[PDB]
Amino acid sequence: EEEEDAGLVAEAEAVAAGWMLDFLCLSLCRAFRDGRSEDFRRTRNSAEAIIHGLSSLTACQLRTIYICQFLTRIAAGKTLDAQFENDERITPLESALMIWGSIEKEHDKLHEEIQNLIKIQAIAVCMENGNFKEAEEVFERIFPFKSKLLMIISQKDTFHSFFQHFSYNHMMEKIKSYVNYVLSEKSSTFLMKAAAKVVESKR
Amino acid sequence: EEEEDAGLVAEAEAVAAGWMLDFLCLSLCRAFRDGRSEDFRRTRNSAEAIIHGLSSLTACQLRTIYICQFLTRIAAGKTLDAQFENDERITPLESALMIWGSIEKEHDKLHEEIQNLIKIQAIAVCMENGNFKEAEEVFERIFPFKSKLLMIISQKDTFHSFFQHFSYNHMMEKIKSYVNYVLSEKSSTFLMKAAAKVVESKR
Ligand SMILES: O=S(=O)(O)c1ccc(OCc2ccccc2)c2ccccc12
Ligand SMILES: O=S(=O)(O)c1ccc(OCc2ccccc2)c2ccccc12
Ligand SMILES: [Ca+2]
Ligand SMILES: [Ca+2]
Ligand SMILES: [Ca+2]
Ligand SMILES: [Ca+2]
Repeated sequence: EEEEDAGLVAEAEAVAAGWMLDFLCLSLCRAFRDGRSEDFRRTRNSAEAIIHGLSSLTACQLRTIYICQFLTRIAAGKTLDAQFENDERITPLESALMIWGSIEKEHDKLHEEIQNLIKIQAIAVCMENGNFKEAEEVFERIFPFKSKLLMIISQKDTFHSFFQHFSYNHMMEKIKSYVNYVLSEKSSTFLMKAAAKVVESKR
Repeated sequence: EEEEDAGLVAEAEAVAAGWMLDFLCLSLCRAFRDGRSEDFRRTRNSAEAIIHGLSSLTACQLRTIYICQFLTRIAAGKTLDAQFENDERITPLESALMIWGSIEKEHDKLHEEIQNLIKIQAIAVCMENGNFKEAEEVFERIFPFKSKLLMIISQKDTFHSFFQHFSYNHMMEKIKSYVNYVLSEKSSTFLMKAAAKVVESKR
């Protein structure tokens, strides 16, 4: 009887952890979208700790976790001292690109635009730091679009017009648009819905 | 309108964080009680991260947080290399004793027994590590019961019978009994109740 009670408790804790993960992911996407970067930092710490206390994950929760990891690496995209992979040469934007091409999601025009913007910026942030050999290394791992980028790396022109047309802000805004579609999908999660009900009843 | 929507969202996130804090505290007390120390470690990481994302706390939630901090220091009671206070001389059991005498709770016989057991053990764990000068330092900060303890410190008798009568296990068991009263009080929290309902409907 006491083994079954402990079992019911563990099952209930697994249900609550799954709800908390969904809420933390929604909150992280919202923070990314609003540019509230301190909230994104704190919520990322919370989502990571919650995931370490989970054992089973549904496919939707794994997809959810991958999106949160992508956003974390995009936010750390200019932080070339961040190591997101066991391979220490993989820059944050290269790490986000690997997740982007691995999430089970539709490959619509927005998916491709974000992918191409991340590739250009993975190079541009190396040029911006003066790491011209590292931009060349990044380029060989990611790659007509290709020939212009290699030309820029060899010419060492960091503030090239191409990097302004396909800028970091353009990349962020397109990722924000995608995040808006994800934010609408599960603004319908249990914790968020129940919290919203409480708020609306106190008005 | 968009400022009010952001406001409603922040209020709802504050309601959800408050529910998650309550659930994590219940889960931490349960882990302490069952002696599932890896779960206690992981859940303590989760409760800390959640609290860093909260701004307002009700009195009941502060009391709740204090109990969780006490349990963490009791579990780290034999870890003399743990620093829980800005004063680096305060040992984990001395740190738990300060919280125990600071929680707004009834001072029943169990409260006093736990207090006296923590005081004896704050000394005993220094003797067990061979830190006889540090046991003397701990003794002066905490303190007929007093004269026996000072006699033991000066006699350097680490494996004294007094430390077996008022042992670490006796201290843990009495704290576990208290934790059982706390665990029954808010096994009634929102997240836990709703998770239990889902589990019972899938049986
Ligand atoms: O900062 S990172 O991108 O590196 C990051 C790491 C781990 C995380 O969760 C633990 C984990 C989930 C899945 C597989 C294995 C570990 C993250 C959850 C959300 C957001 C970011 C996360
Ligand atoms: O490991 S410790 O005991 O040091 C500890 C520290 C901080 C914590 O939360 C952050 C915090 C809450 C209240 C005031 C300021 C900070 C803890 C929450 C639960 C359990 C333990 C915690
Ligand atoms: Ca680097
Ligand atoms: Ca596929
Ligand atoms: Ca020490
Ligand atoms: Ca008082």
